[PDB]
Amino acid sequence: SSQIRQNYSTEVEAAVNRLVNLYLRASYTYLSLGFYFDRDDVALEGVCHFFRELAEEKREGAERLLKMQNQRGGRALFQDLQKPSQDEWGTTLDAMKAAIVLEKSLNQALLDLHTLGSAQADPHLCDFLESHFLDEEVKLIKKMGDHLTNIQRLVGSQAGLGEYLFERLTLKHD
Amino acid sequence: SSQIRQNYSTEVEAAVNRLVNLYLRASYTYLSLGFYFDRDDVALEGVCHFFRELAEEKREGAERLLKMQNQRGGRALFQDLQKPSQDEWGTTLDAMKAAIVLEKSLNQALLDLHTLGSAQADPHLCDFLESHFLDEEVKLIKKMGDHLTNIQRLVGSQAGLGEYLFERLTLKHD
Amino acid sequence: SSQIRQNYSTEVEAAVNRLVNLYLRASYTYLSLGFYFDRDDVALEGVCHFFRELAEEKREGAERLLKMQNQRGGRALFQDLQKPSQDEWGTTLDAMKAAIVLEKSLNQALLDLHTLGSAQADPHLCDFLESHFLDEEVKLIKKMGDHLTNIQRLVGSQAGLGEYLFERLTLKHD
Amino acid sequence: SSQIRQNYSTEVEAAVNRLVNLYLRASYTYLSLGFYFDRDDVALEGVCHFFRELAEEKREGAERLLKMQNQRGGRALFQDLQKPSQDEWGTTLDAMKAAIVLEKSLNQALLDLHTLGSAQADPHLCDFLESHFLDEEVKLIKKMGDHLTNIQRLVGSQAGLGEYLFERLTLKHD
Ligand SMILES: [Cl-]
Ligand SMILES: [Cl-]
Ligand SMILES: [Cl-]
Ligand SMILES: [Cl-]
Ligand code: NA
Ligand code: NA
Ligand code: NA
Ligand code: NA
Repeated sequence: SSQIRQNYSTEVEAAVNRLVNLYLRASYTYLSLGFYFDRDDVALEGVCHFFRELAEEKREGAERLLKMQNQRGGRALFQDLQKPSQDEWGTTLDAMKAAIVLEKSLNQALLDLHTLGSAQADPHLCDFLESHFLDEEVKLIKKMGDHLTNIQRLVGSQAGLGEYLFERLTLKHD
Repeated sequence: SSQIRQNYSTEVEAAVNRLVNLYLRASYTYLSLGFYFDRDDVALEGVCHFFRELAEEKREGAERLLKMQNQRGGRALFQDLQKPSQDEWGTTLDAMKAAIVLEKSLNQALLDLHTLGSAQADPHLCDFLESHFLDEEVKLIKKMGDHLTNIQRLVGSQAGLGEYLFERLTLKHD
Repeated sequence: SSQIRQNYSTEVEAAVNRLVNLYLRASYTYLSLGFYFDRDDVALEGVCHFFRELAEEKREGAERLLKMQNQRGGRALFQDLQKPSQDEWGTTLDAMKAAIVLEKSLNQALLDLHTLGSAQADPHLCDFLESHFLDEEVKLIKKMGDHLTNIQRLVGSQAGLGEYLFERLTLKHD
Repeated sequence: SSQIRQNYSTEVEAAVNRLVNLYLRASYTYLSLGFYFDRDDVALEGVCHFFRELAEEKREGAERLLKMQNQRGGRALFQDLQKPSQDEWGTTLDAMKAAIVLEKSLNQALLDLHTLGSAQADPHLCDFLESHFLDEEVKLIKKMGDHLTNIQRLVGSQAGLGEYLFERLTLKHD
């Protein structure tokens, strides 16, 4: 059982398990986005790489949460991972909009857990989120917003040209 | 407008713009202090360098605030920068006293913004200040207090000798 | 007071202080331009970097003037720094037009100070401006004019595409 | 005679020869100052080195003038070098005062030659002085003024202590 647990509420323990589920769901969503942009009839390598890198990032955030759960003496509990919301993700613009929606949902879940931690007087939890999650999320949302603006600027009357150019000249590819 | 802004109050946005103004005013004050100590009739190179380095530090703090404003989806708004409070800054002791007064005013503005952020349940803001500003300010005020004590010890009956020695043996020069 | 001052008119001393104010105002204008292009709803990194680099250049020109003021035995006097003329800067084309207007105003202030120096038979002042300011300004205005022409060529019927391409393929970014 | 001389007035030629004499006189004055501070009953090594370095600098300025005279097709004419104004130079403060008097006299001779060159429409002469002499002189006078202020600050009630400290902690020695 637990010889180490101290100042770690059941409420936080459960909310940490839920947040793990959210991050793993987000990782799965990004795996799907990545492989969609690798289709031969989509073929935007930079976009594929962007989302594959995010899949890895979100899995790593879940892993950090799970490590912390054990450091505090809580017990990891895993639930089913729901499949992503779509099977096909449309244009790069559609995809980047869906991504920022997903990130704002994760960000709100971080803020909600921070609020709970604050209410439970759990400063280690609050510090953990501040130190490893909140700014990383703000930076990522800023990046996505920058991308959305550039994608939107490029639609013009020539959407295919713009989608190609964005992939070639903004996103990282081989 | 804003596709990214989340949990970022208008109150904090405005107070961040005011704090930018305060840091840029402080930078300007230190530019003036630096060039005063470079006058041929003042000629304390170490003192000049101390204050020139602080001008740069304060500008860099303003720049970090402005970067954060954009990361959060707020809008930078610039106001006039008032000129420094003095044209001539007296002795090294007078200057270092004015500097610690200025730093305590910046520190209180940091604390006030932290309080606002706390009241607005904005943990990213609170973390940002804690991580990049509050300890830097405490360390700087401690340094200035150490300097004031050594300057004061050196006045004795021989103020010019003491002011020379402090500049030569404590402050960094070529 | 002054044990060093020689052949340095009160008229030049005052005009040097005014020119410092102009360069610091220009630096502030460029800080504002830079952060505007870093907004998530503007998001032109190359444009942001261009103007941030100019902010630094103009501050450095002010610092050189202030160093010279002290070398000559004049007294630096600082005035309020008025806020930039706009809070939002429009398109890259609008911004680059505003920049060349600002540079031509600085250039005329340089020429005016040169004329004063000439009239005061102050060859050190005249040399100083020729050696550190006049050609730097001519080169910068030429660069801006080259940029304006390329920006203008790119508007065509597809303004967003052109603004993206200019930022990606002419301006320096990561 | 002269196959090369072009746009080089007899007035400038003669004034260049006079300026050579002035620089060589100044060099001789600094040789005397240097050896005075090397006396066993004066013994301020840093002060000795300061003035010995200036002797070399002034000789080098004379040599540059003589090189230029020949480049223009004028004829070097040498006159007697009057001995320095004093045999003993008093305190470091007395010496540094005499040095700034001497430098302001050289500086005025530079400005006077510039005026003549301007009146003779001799832009190569004017450029030569601006490029190799006027700023070097301004920088040197600023340095001397900085030194005088520090020396003066150190007199206090304890002149010998202050003169030692200045030599040890400001001036370059082994
Ligand atoms: Cl489902
Ligand atoms: Cl004011
Ligand atoms: Cl204004
Ligand atoms: Cl004689
Ligand atoms: Na909270
Ligand atoms: Na607080
Ligand atoms: Na002119
Ligand atoms: Na002249």
